[PDB]
Amino acid sequence: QVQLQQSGAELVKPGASVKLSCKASGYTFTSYWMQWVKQRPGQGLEWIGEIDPSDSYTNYNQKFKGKATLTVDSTAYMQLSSLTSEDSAVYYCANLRGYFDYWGQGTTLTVSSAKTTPPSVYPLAPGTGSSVTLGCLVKGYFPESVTVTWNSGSLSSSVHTFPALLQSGLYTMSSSVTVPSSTWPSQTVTCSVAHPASSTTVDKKLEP
Amino acid sequence: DVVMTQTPLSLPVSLGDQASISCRSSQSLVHSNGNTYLHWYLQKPGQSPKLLIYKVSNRFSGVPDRFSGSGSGTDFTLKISRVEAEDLGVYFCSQSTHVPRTFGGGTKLEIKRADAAPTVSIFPPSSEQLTSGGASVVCFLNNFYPKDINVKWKIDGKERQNGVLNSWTDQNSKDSTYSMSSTLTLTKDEYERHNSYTCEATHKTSTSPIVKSFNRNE
Ligand SMILES: Nc1nc2c(ncn2[C@@H]2O[C@H](COP(=O)(O)OP(=O)(O)O)[C@@H](O)[C@H]2O)c(=O)[nH]1
Ligand SMILES: [Zn+2]
Repeated sequence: QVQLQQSGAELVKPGASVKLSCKASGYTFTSYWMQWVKQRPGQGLEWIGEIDPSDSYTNYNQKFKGKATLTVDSTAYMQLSSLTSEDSAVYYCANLRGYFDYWGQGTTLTVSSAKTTPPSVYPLAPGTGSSVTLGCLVKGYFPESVTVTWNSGSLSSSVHTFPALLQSGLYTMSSSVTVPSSTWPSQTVTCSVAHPASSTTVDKKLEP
Repeated sequence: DVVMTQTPLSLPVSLGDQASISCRSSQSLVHSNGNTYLHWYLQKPGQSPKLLIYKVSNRFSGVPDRFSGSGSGTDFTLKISRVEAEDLGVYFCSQSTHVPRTFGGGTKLEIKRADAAPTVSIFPPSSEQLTSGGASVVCFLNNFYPKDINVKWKIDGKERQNGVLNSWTDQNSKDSTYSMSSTLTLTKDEYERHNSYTCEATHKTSTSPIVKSFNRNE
């Protein structure tokens, strides 16, 4: 299986630089050129450039001539420079050639002077019915994102993950799960919250 | 830079039906080598784009025949013979005939399904949050359709407009419904000065508002 492994998140101060990586597995790294694409919330994607692993020969889109530089070897790298709030986006490495089309997971790039802040996790348990909806409020963290799983992600059929909103310059989000009413509280459900940016993993057990 | 233009921007369509997404380019996409490098991708929320069709009409590995592509020169169409609930996402057309490579703006596929009432759930502040002097009261309005819904928070019968945060999920690929969470945040002090907290929702599926309250005496 061909696999392009990327980072995940990056917080950087304005005016700073940064260098993303892309490990190429599952194929002969040297056979295809490596591409880089940028994507900001407003879905539109923008092509940055490409590099030929065999000779490390390069090709760039003009708009990024003065922003990015690529290098290789089975890893490919792209470096950005003089970051600004507009540079905040998801960056992707990918082999884009006809039917050999493989994208990496994208590295989220957050350019901010803000302090990395860990999330506070509060359990939401009801104050009647065939089903009971429980929840977890993940308040006050930075930067994005967070990953809420239930019963370590073994309870995944009725989950709702609500997108994070900015509240006082800090993010807030919630997650919910619905289970048969006869199973809680007899059985316990727990939400696991992961905030890698602050190397955090908290578990919250839901009790009446 | 060749500008790719997609139409429409969003496409509501029922399961079972047929759907077509169009894409126009500023210049002809026929290469001097005879080929036309126009492609189609699908990006599901929180994921990277995935290739469906390359070079106008060829399907990528594992892509089913409900997906066909057609077009010529500057005009191109992507067709879905009969829409599934998993097709929802954004579709982009892209070109690699001309350098630099360019993508379209996307077209969001929206599934039209039957009206559904939201099941509301209300949660009081946790002891653990009160302990820190903060108090967020939460309301989940799960699994409803259409996305259009209104929520009003009321404290002892008085409406509160300030301090409410509202969040909606993308359409659920499982049953094509939407969910929303509305959070009203207060100080531990203000929370303690009142009795009943009400979450009121107004949706087309109900004449009277769907209500959920809790009084501090649980
Ligand atoms: N402009 C452009 N040329 C391509 C692309 N991919 C391959 N080619 C080239 O166009 C020619 C034909 O290759 P290709 O289109 O891949 O396959 P073929 O048409 O079936 O032979 C060669 O010059 C390839 O290097 C692409 O996306 N855009
Ligand atoms: Zn009062």
